[PDB]
Amino acid sequence: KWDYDLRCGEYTLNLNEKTLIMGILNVTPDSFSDGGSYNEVDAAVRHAKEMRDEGAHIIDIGGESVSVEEEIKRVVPMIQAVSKEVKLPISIDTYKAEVAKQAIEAGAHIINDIWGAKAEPKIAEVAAHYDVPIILMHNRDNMNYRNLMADMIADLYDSIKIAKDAGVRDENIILDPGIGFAKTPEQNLEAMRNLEQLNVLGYPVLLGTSRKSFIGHVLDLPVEERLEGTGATVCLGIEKGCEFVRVHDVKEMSRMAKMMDAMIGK
Amino acid sequence: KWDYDLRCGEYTLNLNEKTLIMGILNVTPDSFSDGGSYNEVDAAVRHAKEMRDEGAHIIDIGGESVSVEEEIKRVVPMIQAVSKEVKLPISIDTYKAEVAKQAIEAGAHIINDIWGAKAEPKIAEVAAHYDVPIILMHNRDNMNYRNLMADMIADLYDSIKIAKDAGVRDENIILDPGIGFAKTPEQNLEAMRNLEQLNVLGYPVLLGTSRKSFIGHVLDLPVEERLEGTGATVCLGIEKGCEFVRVHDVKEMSRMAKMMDAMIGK
Ligand SMILES: Nc1nc2ncc(COP(=O)(O)OP(=O)(O)O)nc2c(=O)[nH]1
Ligand SMILES: Nc1nc2ncc(COP(=O)(O)OP(=O)(O)O)nc2c(=O)[nH]1
Repeated sequence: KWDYDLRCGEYTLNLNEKTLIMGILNVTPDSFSDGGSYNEVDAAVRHAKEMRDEGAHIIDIGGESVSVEEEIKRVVPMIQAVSKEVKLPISIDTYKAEVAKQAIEAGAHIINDIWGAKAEPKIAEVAAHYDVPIILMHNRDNMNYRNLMADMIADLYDSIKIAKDAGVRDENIILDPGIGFAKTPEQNLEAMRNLEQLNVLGYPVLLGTSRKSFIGHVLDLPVEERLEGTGATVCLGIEKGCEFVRVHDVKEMSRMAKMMDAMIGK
Repeated sequence: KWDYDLRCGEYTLNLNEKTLIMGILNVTPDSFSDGGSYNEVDAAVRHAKEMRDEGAHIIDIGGESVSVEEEIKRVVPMIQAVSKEVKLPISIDTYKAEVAKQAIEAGAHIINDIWGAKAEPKIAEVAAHYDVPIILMHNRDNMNYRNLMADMIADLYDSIKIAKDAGVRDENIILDPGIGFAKTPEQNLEAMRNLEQLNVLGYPVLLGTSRKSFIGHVLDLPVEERLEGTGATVCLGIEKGCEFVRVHDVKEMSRMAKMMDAMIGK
């Protein structure tokens, strides 16, 4: 079904054997430090290691959940430590070109842009240069949709044209519906319900619903009681053709993904 | 979508608002007793109560996991205690006509037959008389299929004709693919993968995959580590149109069902 693999420097991800699990890295920053200090980076490394043992195929690393020069000093040491100590592709969760650049020099393999190259188009130029996969997430500054899905796909196309114009190859493009961004709770559900529509664009899709507020809205449960809700969204995502899921609870979701895969015949 | 409700005596189950959760009752029998004793029945009642609090809509009660007169002395006291103390429809997990009869006299509302009225055709006569819903599960004494799904549906039809010939009304018929019965691990997965085919028969479908061995075969995990695997099967079942799921882990599955429902628009 996918006639290429996702090339990631020293690592290679097959898109046909299994749903790939992207594990969300904890990055609790030390008050009292610029970045680089031992407690932050060690806890970050130990967590990456956990997730690798629990079935993660990618470790996703952020610098904000804030000043570009600040964000780089936080995230660079983490990428360096994790990439040396954990044999797994790292994605860098940024929408900033300079952050993406340093993150890749530091060892990051994949760019993860929640603004789909619309916040900082040069990020696509960075991606094109280092020849790395980039995730283009659906996002916008408003919820004024005429037709949710039609508009998401349009909006996603606008991200693709920016990526391609800057030289990004189709094989390095991943799409993401951006669940939990620029969407009402009911719109998030509608997108989940129609996620298979994204497949017509011809690119691998990553789904990120982990613990997000729309699960809370449905279940009336707080962030730490959302594991069954998240699992449902992962399952439905995989039945609808997603190639990756981005999740906090790697052990649990790994298992649900693995059972879904066997059922749907991936 | 369903133009009737499932009538169950004093209780009424809507088939359109939500996936209905059937909770599997613990029925650890006392060595040293015929049935009726306080420790068995109390633990059974306390468990029914738990499941009711965790989101169950039906309590399913068995007498074997053994002598018909023996099976009745175990199960009758349980039905009597649970039905008085827990305001929920009870189904009786038996393929024996006499057991089904006493269970209903004792307070049971729904018959649950893992042999789909083929082991004891008179069970359909019982069902017809008390005018109660009966679950006809797919089952057979061999795994020699020509075409798994085609044959299951055929086999299910043979159960329906027996139910109808004995006077059972369409509205009281529920079907169940019998996952984990007369099926190799790979056949169980194939059935999951094609469960929506059962919908053409026009009856509500109950799915029972809880902790079953085919999840173990996929995940290489023992019975008590199968919650994420079960959840996956429930999710995929609900996406494929199931009206009920029969589960041990009522709290967790209730939540996954509830999130699936919101996503698929039930
Ligand atoms: N590609 C992609 N990246 C993302 N980054 C952040 C969040 C949400 O961030 P937040 O809820 O602040 O924390 P966490 O990163 O733990 O989800 N969601 C996505 C997503 O769905 N897709
Ligand atoms: N309608 C229906 N009834 C059933 N009864 C027993 C079991 C399997 O029984 P077992 O694994 O012995 O124990 P448990 O009853 O806890 O599943 N599965 C079904 C099922 O899938 N559907």
